[PDB]
Amino acid sequence: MPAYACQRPTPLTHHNTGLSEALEILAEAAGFEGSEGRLLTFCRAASVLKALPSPVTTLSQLQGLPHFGEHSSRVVQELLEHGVCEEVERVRRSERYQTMKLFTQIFGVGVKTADRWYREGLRTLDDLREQPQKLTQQQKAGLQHHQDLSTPVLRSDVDALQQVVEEAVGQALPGATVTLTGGFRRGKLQGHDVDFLITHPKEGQEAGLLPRVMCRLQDQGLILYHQAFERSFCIFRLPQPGSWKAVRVDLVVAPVSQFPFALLGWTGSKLFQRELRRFSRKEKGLWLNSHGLFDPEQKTFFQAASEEDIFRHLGLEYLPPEQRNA
DNA sequence: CGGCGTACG
DNA sequence: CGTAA
DNA sequence: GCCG
Ligand SMILES: [Cl-]
Ligand SMILES: [Cl-]
Ligand SMILES: [Cl-]
Ligand SMILES: [Mg+2]
Ligand SMILES: [Mn+2]
Ligand code: NA
Repeated sequence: MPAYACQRPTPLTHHNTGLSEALEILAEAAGFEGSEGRLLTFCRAASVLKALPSPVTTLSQLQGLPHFGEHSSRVVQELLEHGVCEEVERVRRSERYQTMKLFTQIFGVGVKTADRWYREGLRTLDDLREQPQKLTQQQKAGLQHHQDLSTPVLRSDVDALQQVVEEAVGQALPGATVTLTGGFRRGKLQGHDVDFLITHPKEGQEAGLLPRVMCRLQDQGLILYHQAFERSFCIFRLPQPGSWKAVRVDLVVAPVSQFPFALLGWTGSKLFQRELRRFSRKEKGLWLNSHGLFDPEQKTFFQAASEEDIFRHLGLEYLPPEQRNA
């Protein structure tokens, strides 16, 4: 078992679901306290279990696995022996965990804002609605639409949204393409938003595209919320039988020269990409982002025509999107 | 012990 | 500060 | 919290 998530296939469904979910609770709780190192270790330990070929049944099977030390092993031991880990259950029922989770789930609210509200004594969404002076326009939209945004986005919703986005993109710039990214490209059947990556086969023609796309979607009445730019974090109006629902949609534009890097980055998972960028820099001395891959010694950028190119330039076996579910 | 991804709005 | 994978 |  290699130490970095980008070195091993991680399927969407696996054989250690309960164990990984418990470790991810502790990772999430660490993030709510600003403990980014412990968040990473618990996320990585969870991801290792996702990559295993069969269930962990005995504590000895953790021997030699990367990112399992005293603490993560004790969590697993307790789950194996008792079906529950006292620390995990204590986190789950804690007022701090439940409120930070509730607040950070709001679009426009991060850990720092949620924590300040928590310290001020706020605990519920109606507490926030009662004092709208302390809310940004973004947070107001996130709170108004919070119920719909808490409802899973289905693969059926995705096809309908993609046709609508393609219509606007085609008028904004004939020839431009729309690619489904994020968790749905990794094979997820549900999500909390839909991610699209837009480009054009003629380098440079994509400049200034996203404002033109957004204006057209807005004129169709499809935009419930949005803020020169190349990423848009929108709330869309999605038809439903006899009604509609709000759905988060992310639109991103990249020039075709960068498209493989943007596709790789926006396909995720989030942990997979952090691990890939960490691997690139620490193991290969190369600097990776969603625009390119930089050699800081030669001061040169690697040209890539495909995701396969990028895995090759990093010395990694190719993983299709369905095996990037770290 | 230092390090822990790297961008854009 | 928020957002993104 | 764990790795190197
Ligand atoms: Cl930490
Ligand atoms: Cl409607
Ligand atoms: Cl980036
Ligand atoms: Mg997504
Ligand atoms: Mn998204
Ligand atoms: Na949030």
